[PDB]
Amino acid sequence: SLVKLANTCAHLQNCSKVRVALTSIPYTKLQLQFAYNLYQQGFLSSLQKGSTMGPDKDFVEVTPDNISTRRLWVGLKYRDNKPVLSSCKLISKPNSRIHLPMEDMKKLCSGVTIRNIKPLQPGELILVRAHNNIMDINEAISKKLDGEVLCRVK
Amino acid sequence: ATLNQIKRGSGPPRRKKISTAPQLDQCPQRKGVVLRVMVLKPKKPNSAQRKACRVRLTNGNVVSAYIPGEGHDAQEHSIVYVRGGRCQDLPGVKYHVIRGAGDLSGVVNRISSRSKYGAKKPSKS
Amino acid sequence: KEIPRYENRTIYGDIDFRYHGVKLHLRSAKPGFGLRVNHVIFEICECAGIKDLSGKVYKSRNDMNIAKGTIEAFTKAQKTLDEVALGRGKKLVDVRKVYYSS
Amino acid sequence: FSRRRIAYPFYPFKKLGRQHPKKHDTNLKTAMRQFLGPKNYKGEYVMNKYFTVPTNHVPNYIKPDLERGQSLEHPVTKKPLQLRYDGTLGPPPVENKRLQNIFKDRLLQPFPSNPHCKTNYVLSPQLKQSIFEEITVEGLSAQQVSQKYGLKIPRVEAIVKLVSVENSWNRRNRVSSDLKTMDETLYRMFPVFDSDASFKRENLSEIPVPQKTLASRFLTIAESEPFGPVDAAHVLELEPAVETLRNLSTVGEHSSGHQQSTNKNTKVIYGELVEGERSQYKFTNAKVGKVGYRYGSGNRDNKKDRRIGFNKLGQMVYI
Amino acid sequence: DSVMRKRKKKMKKHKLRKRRKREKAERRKLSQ
RNA sequence: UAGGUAGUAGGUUUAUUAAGAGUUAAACCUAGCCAACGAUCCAUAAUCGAUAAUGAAAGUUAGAACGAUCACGUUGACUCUGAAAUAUAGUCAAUAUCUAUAAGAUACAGCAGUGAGGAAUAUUGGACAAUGAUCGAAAGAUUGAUCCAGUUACUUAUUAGGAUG
RNA sequence: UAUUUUAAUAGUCCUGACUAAUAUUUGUGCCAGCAGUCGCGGUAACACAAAGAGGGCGAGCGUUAAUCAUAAUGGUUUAAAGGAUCCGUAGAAUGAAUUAUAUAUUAUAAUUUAGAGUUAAUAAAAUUAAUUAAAGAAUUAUAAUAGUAAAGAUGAAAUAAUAAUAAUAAUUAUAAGACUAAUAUAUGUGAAAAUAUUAAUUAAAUAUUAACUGACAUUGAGGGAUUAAAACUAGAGUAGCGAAACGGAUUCGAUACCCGUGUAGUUCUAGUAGUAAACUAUGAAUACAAUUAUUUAUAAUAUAUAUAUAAAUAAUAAAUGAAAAUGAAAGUAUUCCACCUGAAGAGUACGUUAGCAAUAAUGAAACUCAAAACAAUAGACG
RNA sequence: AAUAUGAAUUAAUGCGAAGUUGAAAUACAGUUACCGUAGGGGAACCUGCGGUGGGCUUAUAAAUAUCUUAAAUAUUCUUACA
Ligand SMILES: [Mg+2]
Ligand SMILES: [Mg+2]
Ligand SMILES: [Mg+2]
Ligand SMILES: [Mg+2]
Ligand SMILES: [Mg+2]
Ligand SMILES: [Mg+2]
Ligand SMILES: [Mg+2]
Ligand SMILES: [Mg+2]
Ligand SMILES: [Mg+2]
Ligand SMILES: [Mg+2]
Ligand SMILES: [Mg+2]
Ligand SMILES: [Mg+2]
Ligand SMILES: [Mg+2]
Ligand SMILES: [Mg+2]
Ligand SMILES: [Mg+2]
Ligand SMILES: [Mg+2]
Ligand SMILES: [Mg+2]
Ligand SMILES: [Mg+2]
Ligand SMILES: [Mg+2]
Ligand SMILES: [Mg+2]
Ligand SMILES: [Mg+2]
Ligand SMILES: [Mg+2]
Ligand SMILES: [Mg+2]
Ligand SMILES: [Mg+2]
Ligand SMILES: [Mg+2]
Ligand SMILES: [Mg+2]
Ligand SMILES: [Mg+2]
Ligand SMILES: [Mg+2]
Ligand SMILES: [Mg+2]
Ligand SMILES: [Mg+2]
Ligand SMILES: [Mg+2]
Ligand SMILES: [Mg+2]
Ligand SMILES: [Mg+2]
Ligand SMILES: [Mg+2]
Ligand SMILES: [Mg+2]
Ligand SMILES: [Mg+2]
Ligand SMILES: [Mg+2]
Ligand SMILES: [Mg+2]
Ligand SMILES: [Mg+2]
Ligand SMILES: [Mg+2]
Ligand SMILES: [Mg+2]
Ligand SMILES: [Mg+2]
Ligand SMILES: [Mg+2]
Ligand SMILES: [Mg+2]
Ligand SMILES: [Mg+2]
Ligand SMILES: [Mg+2]
Ligand SMILES: [Mg+2]
Ligand SMILES: [Mg+2]
Ligand SMILES: [Mg+2]
Ligand SMILES: [Mg+2]
Ligand SMILES: [Mg+2]
Ligand SMILES: [Mg+2]
Ligand SMILES: [Mg+2]
Ligand SMILES: [Mg+2]
Ligand SMILES: [Mg+2]
Ligand SMILES: [Mg+2]
Ligand SMILES: [Mg+2]
Ligand SMILES: [Mg+2]
Ligand SMILES: [Mg+2]
Ligand SMILES: [Mg+2]
Repeated sequence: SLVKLANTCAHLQNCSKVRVALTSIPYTKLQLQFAYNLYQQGFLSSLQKGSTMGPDKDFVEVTPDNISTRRLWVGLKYRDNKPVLSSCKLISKPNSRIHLPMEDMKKLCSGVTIRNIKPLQPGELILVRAHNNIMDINEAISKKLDGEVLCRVK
Repeated sequence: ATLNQIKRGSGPPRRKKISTAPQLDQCPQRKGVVLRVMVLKPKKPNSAQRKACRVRLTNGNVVSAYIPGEGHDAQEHSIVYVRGGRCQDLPGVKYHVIRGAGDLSGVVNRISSRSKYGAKKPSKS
Repeated sequence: KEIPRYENRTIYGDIDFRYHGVKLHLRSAKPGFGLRVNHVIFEICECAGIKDLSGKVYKSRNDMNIAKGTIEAFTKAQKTLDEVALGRGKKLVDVRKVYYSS
Repeated sequence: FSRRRIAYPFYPFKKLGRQHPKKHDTNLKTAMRQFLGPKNYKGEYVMNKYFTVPTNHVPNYIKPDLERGQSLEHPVTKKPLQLRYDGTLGPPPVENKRLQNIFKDRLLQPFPSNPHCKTNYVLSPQLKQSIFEEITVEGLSAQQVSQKYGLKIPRVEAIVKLVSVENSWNRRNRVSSDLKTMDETLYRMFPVFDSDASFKRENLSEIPVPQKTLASRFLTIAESEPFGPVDAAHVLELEPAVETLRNLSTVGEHSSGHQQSTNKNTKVIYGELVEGERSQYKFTNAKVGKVGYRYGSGNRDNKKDRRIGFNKLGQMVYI
Repeated sequence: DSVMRKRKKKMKKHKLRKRRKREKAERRKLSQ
């Protein structure tokens, strides 16, 4: 769901601007993968399962009887009075999906513009969804895989 | 505008390029016959007695033209070559007559910017 | 003020900062590119020590607003590599610098 | 604010004032006269320090900034002279300290306003002869000569080729006394090249910058991850810089590891020649689609970028 | 818009109304 | 230009062609088909490139010149040869000119050139020497294709004096 | 003891700024004229016409006619521009979660309930639409009783009504049309237009819980319905107000503002038309973002009103903005629809469609110009 | 049937100074302006019904105030009494 991803991107933007430390995003495989990639690359302090009221300290089993009341809880970082996650926005909008071949991905990382997509800036990563998995664009190039560019997070 | 509207036609407007010499029919110049020679008063704030000629081009459309220089031999039934350009002060005239072309002689005793007005180079060698 | 420069030559990455009615789009440049920017920005850069840049000004082109916007953009819009690495917990490497190293 | 400004000297000079109406002189002309000094019956401006040519291997270039425009010096005493009220010349009241000590970089800089231009060093005839022998007589590699003497491979190849020309011009006894005087005069005009000295030696680790290495790239990796030049080569898809340095070291004609036998696998047929035939034909195999003149090609004859070339005899031919 | 262009449009509408009122007879004649 | 279509959409058979096909001719059925993402109608235009101009680029313009494709050889229809022509053939119809007054001949969108139109675009030139094309067993013959030259600053390039003073 | 001769004549545009060109001088004086834009010339002309000097391009220079580039890495409260409102069809528009396959961001199958709905129970409301049935005070007209000479309006008078019954004012009796006082905030409800004297019939609307369903949703070209006041077509009614008209006033005039008589209209039934400063000058929907104060509803912890969640309003942080300011948005994002590309011409002409008509919808081009427009600042003026 | 070119006399509109007739708008513009619509007038405009503020948010008092050791004690205290 690209609508949910766009909503989370705006939500993370707002929370970082008001400088809160804990935040909630929906429970979905796409969101979990997106958040965990952010967490690996160093934009989130901690990722946790949990309900609508707060993160769960102990192990909890997710069931249809409680699927509705599940939200992932993310922790944003700050440093030298500047949020680390400044801007995060989509590339492939829900109305215009972008599926780039691997060569175009390499061209994007090189510095050229493909499909009116601004190139990869320093301290930036473009997440790509290939075969139901979200990964950094460099990993897709190395893995030779192909897919749609999803978002930029700076 | 939604991309659905862009694909339906919406987008930046192409910069309009209106021709300032419509009656020339996309030609650098055209012949004509001076039906009348008139002196008109410039619009404010300029004040002068500007010499203009009413000319009928070969297309079949009459246009107003401005005779430049100091002293002209324009008169009725004079074959002149009308070009582009507009006399800004006079409202309505949007063409110029090429001095030195046709029966319109050049500017007498013109010694600077001759080609713009029509004049052989004095040798004096 | 103090303006961070990449290799004392150019800005870090691209900047798309907006000052009131002035849309500053600035992008980095190759070594030996020259200041291919608007004259106001060119003067600001030449006095600030920036030598290679490229950009375009959109919407309002008021000179004074442009000058204020570009100074601010240099100051805060851009971020240095070291600061990103520290706040990220990751390592950013300049391929150009490490290709020509020993 | 732009205006036309006559190029009056920046340094102060005496300006003509009340003058006879029948002189018709200009401040620029009197500035030149003050700078050159008197012209003698032979037409020589002996006073000017730049009239002569140095013979001490130290170039004598213009230093207008350091000498405040005082270009006059005694030909023999080599001491400053300036105009006085009486119109004569003599020692200045004080000594100019800036002229006293000049950095070597300034000595080698010919133009005051360009500190990035320096004059190369003239190699001694002995060094050229030694290079020639070692390349030819000793049968060594130009790479070795470059490494020992610090010169470039193109330079050493040029040295040997020019020395061969000099020998040919010598055994014909064609070089006249005038050429020898020219060489002697110009030899003492520029510094000699001392292979021992490090700062005169030219760097041999110079590589042309490929277009791709001039483009900035950045990777975000685990901090612990070691990144080296070879990984940069892989990500930039270029040969490692050290390897490119090694490759260009072998392109010299006399350099080690050189071979140009690539184009020896094309079928070429020479046609038979009979008596009375003024020409012979060579037939070189060329695959269809790769040979011949294109149909519908571009005609740049009437355009600004028309191709102009030269044939073997040197005639300008529209290629 | 302001009261400037509003005044201009008002006058144009008024003139059009009067012009169409005077030409009532001609309109009727031309339309039978 | 808001409704259009009536061989129109489809099905079955027969007829010509080497061939399918309402492409054409004949018979019988079904009631369809296109259309506000623009039908039908009207006006305009020869189309394109690995061609020319421009821009950082996506693009935008021209279609002169090199090449590719289409249509025409004053206008319209028909016919024999062939695999292919509605042929620059012929017939017929139409227009203008000429002499031979005849089911007469020609139509400079082949070269050169003339009058007009226009702001504007060239010689009523030399040779088949080279590359091709046609006829001929061959010798050879023809070639305004083609190769050259002339007019034109329309375009591009080179040159159109250095040192001293 | 030599080995032919021998030179070199560039034009064209500009010098106020955009735009490189400071060495000054003369002629004309809003004339002659120059000009791509701003503009120069009425005695200081760096701009016209020239001399000196200078700056470009160069066998070319200039000018005209054309092509490309020069800003959408845009906007619609106040500057061009949200449709009057909603319902809804197509959409080659967008749109939930898990798992398994494939030809992989798409499809198929299964499963799930966070969107979206259906039905019951519990609690509060008497609002909106339609149709009936009633109430209130006045106003005008007529009549009577007494009762006088003046009454009515205006800044002041006259036009219209008085001692001819005899007014005006007061108190009674009758008829009629229209409207709805506090409450009152149009609060609130309604899709908008609208909506507050009372009762009744029909229809719709809120929150919580239980169950049910299973992505059945959002937007919505075209289309459909409703749409103030004025206007028109028939039929009833016409008290008061009141275009037009006629009189009286002020003014030099007064085709008006003030006063009198006052027709259409204004009122009910059935219709036509579908327009407004139809305005929040702000289309609908979804996720999210920091505080405060006041009301409304829900929940039992209570001991007898403290505590948490929703909505509205008002003031703000951040953000946005040309600023004034917005502040569940005019902020951060996503989706869909409508509209804008300088002013004047012009929502005009022509055509078409629809109406009984007034008219409504659609909707150009020619001529002219370097204008035109919003926010805010400082004066001057009232 | 469509298209184009004319057509007596005639309706808009633009342009240049330019006088005549009023004073309609900007301030409370001297009758608040404007939107829709109907009627009237030499011309702006006037009047009638509803709507908007792109005018009144320009918003700013009916009023009354109190008792514990008044100091031999708080008011001082500069790292030590605690
Ligand atoms: Mg500026
Ligand atoms: Mg200048
Ligand atoms: Mg507007
Ligand atoms: Mg009309
Ligand atoms: Mg009739
Ligand atoms: Mg058939
Ligand atoms: Mg048929
Ligand atoms: Mg048939
Ligand atoms: Mg069509
Ligand atoms: Mg044609
Ligand atoms: Mg094309
Ligand atoms: Mg074309
Ligand atoms: Mg061609
Ligand atoms: Mg033919
Ligand atoms: Mg012909
Ligand atoms: Mg034919
Ligand atoms: Mg024929
Ligand atoms: Mg010909
Ligand atoms: Mg020509
Ligand atoms: Mg031949
Ligand atoms: Mg040339
Ligand atoms: Mg001039
Ligand atoms: Mg003067
Ligand atoms: Mg000028
Ligand atoms: Mg001049
Ligand atoms: Mg001169
Ligand atoms: Mg010159
Ligand atoms: Mg563009
Ligand atoms: Mg909007
Ligand atoms: Mg609206
Ligand atoms: Mg509107
Ligand atoms: Mg629900
Ligand atoms: Mg009474
Ligand atoms: Mg009430
Ligand atoms: Mg309300
Ligand atoms: Mg609404
Ligand atoms: Mg399902
Ligand atoms: Mg809807
Ligand atoms: Mg609709
Ligand atoms: Mg109302
Ligand atoms: Mg009636
Ligand atoms: Mg009344
Ligand atoms: Mg009245
Ligand atoms: Mg209706
Ligand atoms: Mg409207
Ligand atoms: Mg703020
Ligand atoms: Mg914004
Ligand atoms: Mg805005
Ligand atoms: Mg209309
Ligand atoms: Mg002007
Ligand atoms: Mg204002
Ligand atoms: Mg004041
Ligand atoms: Mg006429
Ligand atoms: Mg007034
Ligand atoms: Mg008024
Ligand atoms: Mg009236
Ligand atoms: Mg309203
Ligand atoms: Mg006002
Ligand atoms: Mg106000
Ligand atoms: Mg307010």
